[PDB]
Amino acid sequence: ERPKVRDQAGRMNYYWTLLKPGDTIIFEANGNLIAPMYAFALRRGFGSGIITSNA
Amino acid sequence: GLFGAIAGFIEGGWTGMIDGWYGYHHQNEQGSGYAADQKSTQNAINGITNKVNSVIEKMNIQFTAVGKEFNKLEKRMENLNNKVDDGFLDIWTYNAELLVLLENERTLDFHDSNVKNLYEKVKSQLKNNAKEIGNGCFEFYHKCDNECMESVRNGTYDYP
Repeated sequence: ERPKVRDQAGRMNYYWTLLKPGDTIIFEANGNLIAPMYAFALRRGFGSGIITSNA
Repeated sequence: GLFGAIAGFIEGGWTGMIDGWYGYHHQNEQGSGYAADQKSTQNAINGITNKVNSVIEKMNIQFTAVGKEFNKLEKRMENLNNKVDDGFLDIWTYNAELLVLLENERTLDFHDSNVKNLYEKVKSQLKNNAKEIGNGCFEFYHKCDNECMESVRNGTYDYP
């Protein structure tokens, strides 16, 4: 039991990994897996970056 | 200044000199007016163009630099990042403010030197056939035309 945040006493821990070209990922579980629907095949850029701007 | 011509032996610059940074005033019987010394003006412009190029082209353009993220148990690597950014910006502002004050004084010394190199060049041509009067001005002994006055400008007039 934990302090309610966003009106939820439960927690939700978001994990990630990069899956390499031709590599398999295996999801094995008997409870509490919040499985993917969608994933993202990356294209590496240069000159990009995150900025915080009110303009 | 350092060489003692700019605000030195010549009291002030002429607003009738606009064509070049160095030049001559006419005071002959053929009337007044100004004729610029293109050799002292152009060698000063070449030195100024190369120092203007140098100060700009040494500064190789800044690529994308963005803020980096740190959680509540990453305050050390946040303060290490901040110390790196602040310490580089201290050095960078310091090198920029060193260069601007030093090279503005060296530019004043360089231009003040170019007035010496011109004045002593005209004194060594004129010799006895004109004497110094108006601390920059030369009174011609025998007197001569605007052609003879032009001949002093272009690097001739080898009269004793």
